[PDB]
Amino acid sequence: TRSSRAGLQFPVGRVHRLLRKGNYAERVGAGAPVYLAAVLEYLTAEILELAGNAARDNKKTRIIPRHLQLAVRNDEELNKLLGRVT
Amino acid sequence: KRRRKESYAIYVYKVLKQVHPDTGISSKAMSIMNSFVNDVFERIAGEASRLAHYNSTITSREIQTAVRLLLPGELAKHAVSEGTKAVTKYTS
Amino acid sequence: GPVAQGLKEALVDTLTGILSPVQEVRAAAEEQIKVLEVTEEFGVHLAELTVDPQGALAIRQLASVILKQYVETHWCAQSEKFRPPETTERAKIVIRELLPNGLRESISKVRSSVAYAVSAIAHWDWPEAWPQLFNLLMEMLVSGDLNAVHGAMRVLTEFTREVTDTQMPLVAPVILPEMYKIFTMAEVYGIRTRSRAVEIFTTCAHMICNMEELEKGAAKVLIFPVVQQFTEAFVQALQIPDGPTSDSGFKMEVLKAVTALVKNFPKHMVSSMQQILPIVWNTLTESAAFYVRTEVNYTEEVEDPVDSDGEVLGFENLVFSIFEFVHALLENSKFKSTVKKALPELIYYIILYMQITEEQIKVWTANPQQFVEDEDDDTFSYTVRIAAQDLLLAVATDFQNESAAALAAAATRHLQEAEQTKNSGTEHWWKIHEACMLALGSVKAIITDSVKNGRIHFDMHGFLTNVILADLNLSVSPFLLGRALWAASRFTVAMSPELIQQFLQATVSGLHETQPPSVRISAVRAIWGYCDQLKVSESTHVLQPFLPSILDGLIHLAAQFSSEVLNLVMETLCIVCTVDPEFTASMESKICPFTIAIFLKYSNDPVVASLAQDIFKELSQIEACQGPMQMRLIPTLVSIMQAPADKIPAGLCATAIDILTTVVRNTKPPLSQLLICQAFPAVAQCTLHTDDNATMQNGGECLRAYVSVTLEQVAQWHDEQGHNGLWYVMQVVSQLLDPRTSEFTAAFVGRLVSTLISKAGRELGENLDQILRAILSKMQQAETLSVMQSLIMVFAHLVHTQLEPLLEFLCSLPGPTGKPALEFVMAEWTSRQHLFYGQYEGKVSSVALCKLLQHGINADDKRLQDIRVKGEEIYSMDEGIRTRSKSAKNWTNIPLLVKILKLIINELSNVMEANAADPLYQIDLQAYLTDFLCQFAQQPCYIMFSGHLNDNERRVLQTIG
Repeated sequence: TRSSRAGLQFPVGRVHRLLRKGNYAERVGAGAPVYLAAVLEYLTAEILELAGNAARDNKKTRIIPRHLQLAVRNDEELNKLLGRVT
Repeated sequence: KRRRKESYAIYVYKVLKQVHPDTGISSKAMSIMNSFVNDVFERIAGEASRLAHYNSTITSREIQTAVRLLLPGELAKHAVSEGTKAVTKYTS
Repeated sequence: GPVAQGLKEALVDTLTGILSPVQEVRAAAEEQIKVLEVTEEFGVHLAELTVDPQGALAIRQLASVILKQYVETHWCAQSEKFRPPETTERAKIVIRELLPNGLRESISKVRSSVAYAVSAIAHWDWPEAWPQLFNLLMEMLVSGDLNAVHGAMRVLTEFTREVTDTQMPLVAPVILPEMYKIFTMAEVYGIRTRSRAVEIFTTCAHMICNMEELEKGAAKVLIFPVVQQFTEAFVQALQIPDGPTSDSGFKMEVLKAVTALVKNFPKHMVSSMQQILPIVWNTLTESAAFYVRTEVNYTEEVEDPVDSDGEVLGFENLVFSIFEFVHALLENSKFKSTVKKALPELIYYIILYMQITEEQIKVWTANPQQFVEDEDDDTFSYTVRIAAQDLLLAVATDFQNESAAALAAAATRHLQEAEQTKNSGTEHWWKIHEACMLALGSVKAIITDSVKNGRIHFDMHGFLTNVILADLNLSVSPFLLGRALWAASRFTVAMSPELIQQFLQATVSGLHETQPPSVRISAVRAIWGYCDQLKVSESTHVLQPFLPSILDGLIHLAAQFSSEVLNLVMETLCIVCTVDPEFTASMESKICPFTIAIFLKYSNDPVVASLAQDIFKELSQIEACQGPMQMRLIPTLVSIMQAPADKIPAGLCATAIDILTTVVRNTKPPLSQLLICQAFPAVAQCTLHTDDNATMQNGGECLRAYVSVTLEQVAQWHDEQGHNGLWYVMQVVSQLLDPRTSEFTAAFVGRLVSTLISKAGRELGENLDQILRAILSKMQQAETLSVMQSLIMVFAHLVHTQLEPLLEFLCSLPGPTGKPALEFVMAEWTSRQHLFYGQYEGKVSSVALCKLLQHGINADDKRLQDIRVKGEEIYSMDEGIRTRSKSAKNWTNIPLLVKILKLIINELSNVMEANAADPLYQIDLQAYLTDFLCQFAQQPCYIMFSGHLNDNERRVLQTIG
C-alpha cells in the first residue's frame, strides 16, 4: 500500500531499505524513497516505451537486448545518460 | 561478482504492461533492465550521499538534486515532474 | 536453377581450398569466399553442406563454423554486427526448413553448431517468422533418438529464454512435464542434459513469477502442481554423491533452481522446507570438508600414490550457490528463523570457508598490491573467503546478539580444535587462528558490546592475550602475524593499558623493512585504526609516545612501494597528522618535503594528488606549521601555476590552486609577502591565461579567499603598471562572466562578486553596475542550474542590503530581453528556486523572496506586482507515467507575488521534511518561514492569494495554522 498511495508500481519500501542498508547517509526521510522510486519507474517507462516502439517498428512483439540498445542510442538524452552511468 | 544486488524484474514487468500491454520482454532484456535500474540507483545514491554534506540527511530535495545533476534535459524535467507528483500524492 | 548449382560447386571448391596446406590456395579461397558471402543462397548452401549426413567431416565442420557466423551477421538488418546483404525471405524459409534435421546428427561438433545457428535464428524470428519452432523441438525430445534430445535440449536452453508472458501459457504446460522426465531418468540421459532441464525449469519459473505477481492466477495453472514434483526431485538429486549420475556443476544447477523457487514462490514451498534444509546443510558441511582438503591446504607438488579418473570441475561455483541459498532464507521473513537457530553451527563452517588458501598465499606473496586490494573492506574481489565473510556480515546485521553468542561459541570451539591440530604436528593449524581473528574483527562491534554487557560467555582478555598477542610473537606465517596486528586494532576499545602498549609496540615493529610486505601493510592498516578509534574515544594520549617511530615507519614504507600500498600509507600519514598538533608541527620539516616530493613525483595521478592535498590541508590548519610549510610549499605551487599548460599533467594546476586557497583560508592576516607578492599574482595571472574551466573556477575561489581574508593587502598591492589587486580580481570576474566563453566559467563567480560587494563594492563603485550587466548577459547564455544559481544568488544577496537600489537598477535597462531586466531576473529566479541546493544559499534565497513579497505588498511597488511568470503545470492524477512523448502530444501564468508566495510555501515544506527526518546563518528557517506565513495570511490581500494555492500547498498551511 505504501507504493499504492504514491501511485507507483516500483517498490518504495525496498528502495528505502537499500538506502538505509548502504553507507550513503545515517538518516533518510519517508519522501526520499517515494521520489527516487518514481524516478526509477519513470526511466524504465521511457526506455521500455522506445524499445517497444522499435520492436513494434519491426513488427516484433518481444523486446530483446538489441531493442533496448537502439532505444538508448537513437535517443540523445538516454544515450547521454548511459555514458555517465556506465 | 559480490552481492546487481536487487531484482526489479516484477516491477519492470508491470511498467511494461502500461506502456505496451501487448508486448513482451525476453530474459536477457529483462536482466539488462534490472542491471540498468540497479546502476541508476547506486549513482543517485552516490551523488545524493556526497551532497548531504554540502547541505548527512537525505530527503526528496537531495535526490531530486542528484537527479538533475545526472539526468540531461527533458529526462531531468519529466523525472522531477513524476517524482514531485509521487511525493505530493504520498503526503495527501 | 543452373546458376545456383554452379554457385554451390564454387562454394565446395572454396571450402576445400580453405582446408589446404598450400597457402596460395587458402589466400585465394579467402578472397573467393569474400564474394560468395554476398550471394543470396550462400547460407542455404552452407546449411545443406552442414546438415547432410554423408558429406566429408572436414567440409561439414567448416560449413557449420561459417554458417554460424553467417547467421549471426546477416540474418537481421537491425542487428548490431550486421553485414549486408540481409538473408532474403526465400533463403530463410529454406534454411529454416533445413537445419532442424541437423540436430539429429551423430557427430557432436556438427550437432552443436546446427543448434547454435538455430538459436541465433530464434532470437530474431520467434514467434512471428518461425511459429512452428516450439512444436518442432518438442517432437525431437520425445522421438527416442538420443541425438535429437541432445540437439533439441541445447536449443531449448536458449529458446525458453526467448519466451515471454504472451507465449508462456502455451510453452510452460508442455515443456516442463518433459523436463521432469529427462531430469529423473538418470540412467538414460547424461549429466549435462539433465542439467539443461533444470535450466529450462528455472527459466520458466522466473517468467511465471513476473506474471503471477502482476495478476494472480498464473502460477496455480502453469507450475504450482509441478513445483511439488520438481522440488521433490531436486532434493533427491542433491544427495547424490559425485559419480556417473551427478557432479558439482549439476548439483549447483539444482541448488540454484531450489533457491529461485524460495525467492519467487516462498508461500508455496513452506510445505517442503523441512525436507530441503537438512539436505542443503549436508551439502554445506560436506563441501566445507572437501573445500579445505582440495583448495585451502592443497599442495600441488604432492604426488598421489593411487591414480583416479578424477574430474571435479566448477566446485567453487557450487560453494557460491550454497551461500546464495542461505542469503535467500535470510531475506524471507518466515525462513530467516531457521538461520537464526543455526547460527552457532553455520558460523563454525563459515570460518572453515574463510581460511587462507595455498594459492592465495602464493599470489599475495608475489604481488603485495593484490594483498592491499584483496584485503580492503571495499574490494571488488569475489572469492569463497570474501563471500563467506559477507554471509557472516549479513547474519551479524540481522541477528546482532545471536551472532555474537554464536561467533563466540564457534571461535571457542575452533581454537580448541586448533590446539589439538597444532600438537599433532599439522603445519596449517594457524589458518584457523587467522580465520577466527578475521571473523571476530569483522563484527567487532557486536562482540565487545555483548561482552561488556555480560550477555555472552567469551574470555575477551584471554582472546587478546592468549590468541592475538601470543600469535604476534609466533613465527608461523606472515599472514598470521599481519592478521593479528589488524585484529588487535579492531578491539582497541576492549584492551587494558598493558595490552595497548604491547600492541602499539608490535605494530611499529610490523612496519620495519625486515618484515615481509603483507606484515608492513597490515601494520599500516592497524595504525590507521588506532588513530581513528583513539581520537573518537578522546584517548589519543596513550598514542603520543609512538608517533615519532610511526611517522618514520610510514615515510620509509612510501619510499619502497607505489600504487595502492602508497595510497594506504598516504591515507594513514594524513590521519596521523591529526593526533597531536604539537607533534605534527615539530615534524613539519619532514612531513611537508616528503608530501611535496610525492605530490610532484606522481603528479600524473589524481588520487595521490588529492591525498597529498589532504595532508597539506591538515598542516595548513596548524598555526605553528604555516610559516615553515609556506616558504616550502608556496614556491612549488607557484612553479606549477607558471608552468606551461600543455607540459604538466591534467589537474595538477587546478589542485595547486586549491591547495593555495586552503593556505590563504587558514592564515590569519596579514599574510606574508610570499603569499601577497608571489602567490597572489601567479594565481591571478594563471586564471587570466588559462583555457581550463577547472583552473579558472579554482582561481576565482582563491582570489575570493584573498579578498575575504585580507582586503587591505589586495588593494595596497600593485604591479609595475600601477594595477592593484582589486584590478586583477575585476579582470578575473570579467573573464568568468564573459558570455563568449563556456557557461561553466561562472559556476562560482557568484560567490566572488558577492564577497567583493560585501568587502569593497563602494571602492570602485561604478564597476558594480558593469558587473551586474555582465551577470545578466551571462544568465542569457547559461542553461545549467549550478551556474544560474551562482549568478541569481548575487541578486538574492542584494535583496538584503540594497533592495531599493536593486529594483531601481534592474528596471533601468532591458537586459537581454524586450522587458525590464527585473522581469528577466525574477522569471529565471522563480522558475529555478525549487532546485537550489545549499543550506546557506537556501536561507539567503528564501528570506529574500519573503522580503520581495513583503515589500511588494506593504508598498505598492508595481514594478513587482505587474510582472507575470510561469506558475505550475496542471497534471491529471488518473494518468500513468508522463513520458517526454506524452508531453509533446499535448502551464499557468500568474502574478509574480503569487508565484513567490508558493515558492515560500515550498521552502517550508522542504525544511519541514528535512527536520522531521551574511549573518542570516543562525535564523531557524522553519520558524522564520512559519512566522512570515502566519502574519501574511491575515493581511487583506491573502483573500485572493489563497484562491491560487493548490491542494498540496494548502495542506502545508494547515499544518501551521
